[PDB]
Amino acid sequence: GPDLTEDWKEALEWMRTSLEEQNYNPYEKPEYSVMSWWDYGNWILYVSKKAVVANNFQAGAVDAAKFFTAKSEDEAIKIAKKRGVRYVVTADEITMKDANNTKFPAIMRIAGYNVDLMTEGEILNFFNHTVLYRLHMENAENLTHFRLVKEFGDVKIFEVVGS
Repeated sequence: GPDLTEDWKEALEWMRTSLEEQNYNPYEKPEYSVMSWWDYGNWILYVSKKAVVANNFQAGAVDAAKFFTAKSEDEAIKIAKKRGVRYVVTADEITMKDANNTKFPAIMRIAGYNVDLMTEGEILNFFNHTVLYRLHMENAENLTHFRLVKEFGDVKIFEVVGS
């Protein structure tokens, strides 16, 4: 897809710098450190044994979709804990800010929802009850396992509490 925006590149650089300081055995290392909604074209530039992003594109997409569409924080944190993710990143693009410019329907599809059988109103209502809503729309104020730690434009970086 299209090249990542400057805010995204900056956010990714801030996280890489924060992760570069880590020292581990290579086996205690998390499956991957950053959970975000990737476009294959962008993801291919970051995948490596550094384990910043998911080794397998599809698995990473399903992980992120299940996480973002979760209705309970307990389900979301379970996914993040399993992969050992330290950062979760959101942006206006994956939310329902603009029904005509959103990747949320795609996220819903990957998560297994038949979004195409839903009205715009139903998709918005669904979105408002997700963990993604509580992250991006409320800056994790009502989430106990996630803390907003950095922002670059509308790209928000959340740190998993207890990772």
